[PDB]
Formats: sequence, C-alpha cells, structure tokens
Amino acid sequence: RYHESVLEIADIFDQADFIQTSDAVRQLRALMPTLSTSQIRHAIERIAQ
Amino acid sequence: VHMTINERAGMSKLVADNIIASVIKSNWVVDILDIEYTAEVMTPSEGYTQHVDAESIMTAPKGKLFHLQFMDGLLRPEPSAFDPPASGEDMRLIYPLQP
Amino acid sequence: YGAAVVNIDLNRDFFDTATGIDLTKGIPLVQDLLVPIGVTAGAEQSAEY
Amino acid sequence: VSGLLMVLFKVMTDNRLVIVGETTTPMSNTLSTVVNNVLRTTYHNNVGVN
Amino acid sequence: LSDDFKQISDPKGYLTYSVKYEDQFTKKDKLRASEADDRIVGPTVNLFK
Repeated sequence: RYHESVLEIADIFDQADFIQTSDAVRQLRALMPTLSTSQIRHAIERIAQ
Repeated sequence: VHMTINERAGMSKLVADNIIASVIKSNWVVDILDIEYTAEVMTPSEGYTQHVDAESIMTAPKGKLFHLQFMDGLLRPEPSAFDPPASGEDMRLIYPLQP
Repeated sequence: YGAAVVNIDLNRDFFDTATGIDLTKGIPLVQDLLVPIGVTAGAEQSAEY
Repeated sequence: VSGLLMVLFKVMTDNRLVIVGETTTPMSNTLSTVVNNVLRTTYHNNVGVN
Repeated sequence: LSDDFKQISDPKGYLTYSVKYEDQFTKKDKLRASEADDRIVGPTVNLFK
C-alpha cells in the first residue's frame, strides 16, 4: 500500500547552496542501462572525443 | 484474447505466425510491450514509404529501434460523388500503445 | 495553408553532427557512448537514444 | 585401467592457470530477461554449453 | 624460479556434453535468436536442438 516516488533533496533541505540537480537526472539515469565500469570509461572517453 | 507479450525473445516462428493468425481469424488483440520504436507521422499525400511484415515485428532484436510510420489521415478530401464503390475493406494491424 | 502537421523538434541545426547527435529520426541518437564491450554495438540501438 | 591412470595422471598434472580471455559485456536492454537473470555483467565469448 | 603454471585462457573441462540426434526429427538449419542472446544462449540451443 506504499506509493514509491522520487523526492527532490530541495524539498527537505532549506540550504540551497548544496543542491544543484533535480528529479530530472534521476529520471534520466533510469533510462540508462546498468553500466559496467569499463562501459563507463568508454562513455567518458566518447564524450571526450 | 487480449494476449500481452512481455518478451518476444524465444518465441517460435510457428507460434509467432500462429498468434498473428489468431489476431486475424479469431480477432485477438496482441500488445507487444518489448518493442521500442520511433514513429514518423506521415501526411496522406506522402503515403507509406516504409512497409513492415508481421514477421519483422515479431522478430526484431530486443534492443534495436523499429521505425514505424503512422498516417494522420485528417487532411484527406471527400471522394467525388461518382467514384466507383470500394467493394473490399482497407485493413490495419499495427497501432501505438501510448500517444 | 495546408500544413498538415506542425511539430516541435530539437533544433538539428544547433544539436549538430559535430556533437555526434543525429536528429533525423526525431530523437537524439549518439553513436558510440553507451555500448557493449567486446562486440560491435549494431545499428539502430535504443541506447543510442 | 591404464586409460583411467592416464586420465588421473593428466589431472594430477593440470597446472593450468586461467587468465581472463575475450569477454563481451552486452548492453542489458539487448538481452531477454531470462538471460539477464543468468548473466552477471560480463562473460567469456567462448560461452560453452549448459 | 619455476615454470609452475601453464597459463591457458578459456579453459577446457574434463567433461563435456555429447549429443546423438535422431536425424529424422532434427532440423539441419542452425537456430537463430537475438544476436546478443544468440551469443550467449546459442551454442547451447544448437547442442540441444
């Protein structure tokens, strides 16, 4: 009977300086495949090139 | 039957064909949740530059993006009053599951 | 008159091929970021989105 | 009997020491879930038969 | 100080499966699935065709 949901850290912290992102990046990480460290290095090197 | 198909992989060809046959001859509805696709939305004058067999939709690799086209037949003018009657039926299989 | 459809797409002229994006199929598609290792990725991968 | 001996001998002298070989890491979306539950990240290309 | 270990890479077991097919029911054609899933599952689904 739970409702699982994202909760922005901004909603619980009043200290605005220490918060940069949002629910969005979590939502985008959700679309992403589980990532091997070697795959991560690949992704980084690609973005670099 | 409204047969959902969560995972196309490992489906037999005789079975994929049998399901599609059941879709026609017994009016099954068959959602296939495993498909990811991009949809181009063609206007009636440009028709359907791409065509897909039921066999391909039942056997695309699980990660590959299918590219479906869909008519927006709204800009299609009324037939002349004297055009010959269309005896046979235009028929359609594939539909989007979400907008 | 006669515009059958008016869509709002990503600006392909801005999100150029220089960024590695292809917007031709209506979603951004980048070629070799998230990829299987030890095998060629194959064409039209959904991860490309 | 002698056959078994050599087999035994060939086992007693298997000083083989495995090094990781060619190993694909598939994108998870490309695998049928039954394979995904089986797969642990990466695997040797010479998958063998089970 | 010693050549204690031969350093093989994709090791061979002391046992393997071996299969006798009934040629009348066996389909000669190789079975095919998704390319990746064939990369893993494939030698098996062919051995026990």
